[PDB]
Amino acid sequence: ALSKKVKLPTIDLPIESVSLSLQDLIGYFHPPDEHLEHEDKQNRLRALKNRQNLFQEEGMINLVLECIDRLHVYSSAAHFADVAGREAGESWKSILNSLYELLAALIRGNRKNCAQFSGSLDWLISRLERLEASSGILEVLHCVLVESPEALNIIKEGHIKSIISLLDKHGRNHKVLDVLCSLCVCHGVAVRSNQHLICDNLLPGRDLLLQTRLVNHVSSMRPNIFLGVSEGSAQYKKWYYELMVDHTEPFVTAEATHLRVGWASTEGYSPYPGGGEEWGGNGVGDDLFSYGFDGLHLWSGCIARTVSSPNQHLLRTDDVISCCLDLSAPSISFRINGQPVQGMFENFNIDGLFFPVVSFSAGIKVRFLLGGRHGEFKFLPPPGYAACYEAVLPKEKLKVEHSREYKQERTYTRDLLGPTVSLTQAVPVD
Amino acid sequence: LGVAQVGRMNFGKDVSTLKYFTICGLQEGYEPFAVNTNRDITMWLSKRLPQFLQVPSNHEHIEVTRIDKVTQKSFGSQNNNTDIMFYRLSMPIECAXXXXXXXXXXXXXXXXXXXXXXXXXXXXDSDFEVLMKTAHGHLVPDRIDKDKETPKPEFNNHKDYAQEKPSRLKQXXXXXXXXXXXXX
Amino acid sequence: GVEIETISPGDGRTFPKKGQTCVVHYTGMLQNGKKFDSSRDRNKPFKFRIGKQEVIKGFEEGAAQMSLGQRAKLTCTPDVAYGATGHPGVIPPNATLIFDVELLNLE
Amino acid sequence: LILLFSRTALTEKCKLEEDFLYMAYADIMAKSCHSFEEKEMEKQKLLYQQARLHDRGAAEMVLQTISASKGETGPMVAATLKLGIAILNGGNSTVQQKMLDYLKEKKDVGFFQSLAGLMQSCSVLDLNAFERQNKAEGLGMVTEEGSGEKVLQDDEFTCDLFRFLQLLCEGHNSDFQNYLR
Amino acid sequence: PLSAGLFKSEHKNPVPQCPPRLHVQFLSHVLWSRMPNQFLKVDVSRISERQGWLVQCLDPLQFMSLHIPEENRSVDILELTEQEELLQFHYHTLRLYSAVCALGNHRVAHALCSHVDEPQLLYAIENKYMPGLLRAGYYDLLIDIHLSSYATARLMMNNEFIVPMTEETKSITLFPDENKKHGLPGIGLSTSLRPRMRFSSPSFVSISNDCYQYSPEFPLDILKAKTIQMLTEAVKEGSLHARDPVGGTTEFLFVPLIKLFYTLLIMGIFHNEDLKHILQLIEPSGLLQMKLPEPVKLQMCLLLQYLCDCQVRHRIEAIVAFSD
Amino acid sequence: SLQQLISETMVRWAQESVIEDPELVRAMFVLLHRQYDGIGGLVRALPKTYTINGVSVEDTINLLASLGQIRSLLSVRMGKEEEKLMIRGLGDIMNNKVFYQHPNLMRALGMHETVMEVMVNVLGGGESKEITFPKMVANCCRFLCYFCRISRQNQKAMFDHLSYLLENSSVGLASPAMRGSTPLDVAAASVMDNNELALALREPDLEKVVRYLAGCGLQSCQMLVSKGYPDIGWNPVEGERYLDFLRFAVFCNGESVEEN
Repeated sequence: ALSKKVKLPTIDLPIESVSLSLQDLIGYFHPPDEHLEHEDKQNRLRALKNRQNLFQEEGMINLVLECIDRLHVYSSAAHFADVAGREAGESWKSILNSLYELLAALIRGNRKNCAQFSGSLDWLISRLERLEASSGILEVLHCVLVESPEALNIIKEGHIKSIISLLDKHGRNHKVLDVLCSLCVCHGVAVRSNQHLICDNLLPGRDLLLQTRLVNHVSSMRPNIFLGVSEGSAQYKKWYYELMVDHTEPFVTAEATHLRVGWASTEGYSPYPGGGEEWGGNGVGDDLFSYGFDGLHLWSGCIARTVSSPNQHLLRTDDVISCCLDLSAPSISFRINGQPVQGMFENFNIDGLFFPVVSFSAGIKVRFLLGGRHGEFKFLPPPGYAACYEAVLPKEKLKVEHSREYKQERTYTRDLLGPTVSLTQAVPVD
Repeated sequence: LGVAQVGRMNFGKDVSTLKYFTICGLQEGYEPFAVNTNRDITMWLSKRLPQFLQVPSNHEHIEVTRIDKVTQKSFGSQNNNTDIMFYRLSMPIECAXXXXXXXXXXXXXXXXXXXXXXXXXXXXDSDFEVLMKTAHGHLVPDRIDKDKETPKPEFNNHKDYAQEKPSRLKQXXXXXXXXXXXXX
Repeated sequence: GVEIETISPGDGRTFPKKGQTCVVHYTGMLQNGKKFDSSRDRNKPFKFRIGKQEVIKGFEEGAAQMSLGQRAKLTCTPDVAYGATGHPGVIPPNATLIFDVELLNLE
Repeated sequence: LILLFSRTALTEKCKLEEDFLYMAYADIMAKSCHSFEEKEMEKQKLLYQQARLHDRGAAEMVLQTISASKGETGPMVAATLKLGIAILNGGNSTVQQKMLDYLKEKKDVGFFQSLAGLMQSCSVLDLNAFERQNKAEGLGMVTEEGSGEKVLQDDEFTCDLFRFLQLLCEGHNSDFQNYLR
Repeated sequence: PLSAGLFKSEHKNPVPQCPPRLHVQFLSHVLWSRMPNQFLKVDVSRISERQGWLVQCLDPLQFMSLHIPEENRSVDILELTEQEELLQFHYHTLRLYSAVCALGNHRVAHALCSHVDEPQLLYAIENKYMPGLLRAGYYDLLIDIHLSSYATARLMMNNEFIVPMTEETKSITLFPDENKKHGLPGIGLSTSLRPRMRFSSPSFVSISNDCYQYSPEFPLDILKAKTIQMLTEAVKEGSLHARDPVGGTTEFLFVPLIKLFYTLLIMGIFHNEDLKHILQLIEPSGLLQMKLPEPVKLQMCLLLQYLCDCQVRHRIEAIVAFSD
Repeated sequence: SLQQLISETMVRWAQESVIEDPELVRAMFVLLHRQYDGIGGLVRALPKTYTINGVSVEDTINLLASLGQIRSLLSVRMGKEEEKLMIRGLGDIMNNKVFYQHPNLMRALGMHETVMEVMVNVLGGGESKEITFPKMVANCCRFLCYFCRISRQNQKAMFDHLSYLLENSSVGLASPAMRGSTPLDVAAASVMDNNELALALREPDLEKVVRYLAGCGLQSCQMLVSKGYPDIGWNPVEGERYLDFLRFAVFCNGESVEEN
């Protein structure tokens, strides 16, 4: 009387009465608990089946279906409140939930009920996108799909698309997957049509579901060199070192062996540069605080850009490469077998304490090439560019840690460590 | 462990290296924590990089509400201390091979930096807001001619930023000095 | 429409030619980097005879322009690889294909 | 095992399943059971053999299996009746009292109406089938029908059922005689 | 036209709606990381030789990671133990993968082999720090994609004994039972008509596959050797009753492994020497005498059922051989 | 010693613990019963064993593959590719050479039951509102017809199912599209040319067929009226089929069966 048109509100709307009746009916159709005697549980099951059949005979499932038909024409509690009163508006959602729970409970165990009103699944799936009754509609759909194979016979391509779109719109819901499983198999018998539809409509795109892959462990190796450029004390802003490899394997087990090298920044004036968490498939160049090169592409922020160079190649065995670092006006420069490559990372932030670094996956023998006390140079550095063995501070030892932490294959006797300081040093008195 | 603190942990598995277990514990019926195990403990730690998380309802000094004409997702806070916050949307916009441009239009017309470079990326919408006593700056998906998000601010809008960002895990109160590099 | 990166050289002397079989070893990958196929997971090289259209046009033509002992990255187009329908279930419609093919032997 | 069979018979269904396990184990249970000292010793050991399985629930299990058939002549009832015969051989007053107490404490009609349905369709000789088989034999050497030449169907089952109904009243059990009426 | 209309399924809708997936995320520090229990084994030369600074890495190491696409982030498999929602969702994803190819559906199985991997199934079944639910799910997926079809087909002809009249058939008439011996179940000559096994190679570059009507190919020798290894150290671990069974509780350790072993035994592998080793893995008078849970003994009952069925088949074959 | 060990462990477990999950206890007791009876397996399996020869092994392998495909398609819901594969398998079983030399092997493998309740799945769903997959029904009917034709005992085997298929024999009538394949026609082929089976044909179902004939002679065919026929007040097609079946039931080997 209120929904058809604007009429004077001398109408009976027993909101609390119908809510109490719905709760009482939900309790009336309660399945027996599993912590009961077998005989009593069977008696309760038989009584519940008799009650469900008697309710079916009066066609009251259709009655609650038409009740939710008349009640779903609104959009929200606010929409219902100004039309049917504040109490009805604020109880509308609860009434919808109770009605859907009662509908599910009336049909939870029956095969006959599901076969009887399977003809209404075109309706429920169409209104599944209510967004305030989606859980109840999904529960009813699952409990009607599990029991009667007749319901599966009328499931069409559009319903599969609707369910997949509901999953893609509402997120990772584990009940949608159960519904899909029930659609695929009902009673020891499979539906090849539904299986094929789900297979070719759910995961060609890989945006869903949660993807998966097997990758290789990668770690880095860096020496005790820190390079901080600022006003005042400067270190010539020019560095250079070479690199060679003894043995390498293009594919050791299943994927291409990671092998990159470059210069990595730091966080402020402290070690532990930002980027990958640690123990990943990401080395140097897979973040914005490291810039690496692997022979074909320039890596920066896990985005590779291929670069031209005479005789394109990966870092095969017996390959000598050179790395130059200038800080202020130019940037990090690479040379493959003497002649420079045709790409380099200009206009990058100079904040941080830069250092050389090399990342590898497995099956590799790497040799840093510094001068003087640490080795020879296979090629002549460009003018001005010094090396790391001179970059080391006067009267301090120089060794090579991995990149950040104790990435050592060791037992419980590992020195597990907390935060550190910014070296306490990274102008005369007036 | 605090600053410059290094230690060692022993859950068992080496009774030959459990030094003072024989002094105390072995007599009054105390066992090592993981004595009946065949493999070492995973040893979880507090990770340092602050990745994004969904706003928890049971979180104070932060409240996000959803309403809905046009839709929006409004904010609120009740706190006595202020900081800078790095709110980000759930999932990003993917740019194909050809398309590569981003224009920021204020209350007037287009007037911002030339951020138009993306061969194939995923820009996640975000805004970095300073916490005020009353902070209602929120996001509204609007429509003029194409994809358009309006991060509507309120009074005291001078250090809040609104843009689209890829995976970036850096917690600090700064304006510029953002990580960047131009490959030639 | 298919294009090639050389990654490791294959001494450019022996090519797959009509009336022959080629032994390749590949790790196919989608445009977004999500791997969809690989011949190294099953630990057996892929043997295919050239000229009888038993593989897709992209792989066929890319292998036709390769050499023994070479590594190549083949970038293909949807029309030359799978068309506007793609592979049902695996390859989405209108998707570009990336293959990391290494040539082992040439009968 | 008895509890498993009892729960299977107690679970609500529409028809009693074949349950080859039950059919096989009722066989073994029935065959487990069976000049003055040599006749008293065998009677005492028969009582002991019946006690070996009637205090573990077989007396109620047989009744539940009979009630779960709703009057359908088949191998299930054919085996449970043999088990009842084995468990009720002689005047087993303890077993009779257990059965009567169970029936009275669980006021089920599904046992007595099942018995009535079973007896309504036991067996009758049919002259049509008999003379028809005679004609078939005269026309050609047809192999004899296994189930009593198809003229008397499950005569052994009928004899076992009526032997069960008799052993239930064996002695002078007036309480159960009046209960049967 | 809209922000929301670009990163979802639909694009022709100009109405700016906000589905529940669109939730604001704030950069927070409440997060835990996990230490890998195995490291890369990086060794430095430590000599500082005159020809350079040498570092070495020879031993391979691999791990598997989920890729949350809407967050564009990769997370190790072992980190799912703490995350309850992702754990349950991926378990149900594995269940759906099994369901879409449960019965003899081979096109979907061919799709699913690439949809996950070939070798990560081996990695997951071999790994020890598995959440348990994913261990069982990956075991079931490995069974369903490759072994389930032929295992079912061979179980379909289990109760039918068609025996040829070849000379090799006329050789087991002795059925060794005399001079104080009984033989071993499944050991000897079968010479009985059984369905053959043949698996098609999964290739997605081969246009116009003929029928792919049988199965995706899977290496069986590696799988059976690994099954032997895992059963051996599983019984070794269960003998001492440790407090960290693989996959959590002991049923997660035993039920999927025993199920894979059982279906491998059904398939018609483990030739006589392998069958002997498996027999001495249980029989010496092991695994029957252990305190096993209900599902574990339920599976081992099926194992004994097959061990009796093969004896029945051997008896039938010997009877036919003598009858000839 | 396997029987000894299994009898050891099965009773040991039940002695140690009270066991929930009735499936486990059922399996344990089935195993124990198998171990003790022993010869039960032999007496259950020898009726299903068979031997053919040492030369035709690959032919019967093709037979077994076809039967396995048929059973796998039985285990899957009814469809277009399903019916095509089932028809191809049935045709392969037709053209098989072993299908003739060893008719006892067909009964041992139970092909008749398999095709019976392949066809029951199709015939279900409805009674007089849908007869879908008519080609599948026809292939099943012709397979059963030929299988019972080339024998003396497959007729007896199909006589057991004759009672059920007469209930739904109304399908496939009033259409000259399969003059052969029909449940009524396979009933006729089973009862065909055997006075033993004709006598064993009791009369629960003769008066059933009489009711069907009376209904056919009273009612016209809704099918034909939808076709566009002038709607004569009776149906002469289904009645003719029923009369043919009754003729085959009554007249056998040139001598009328007196009781029938």
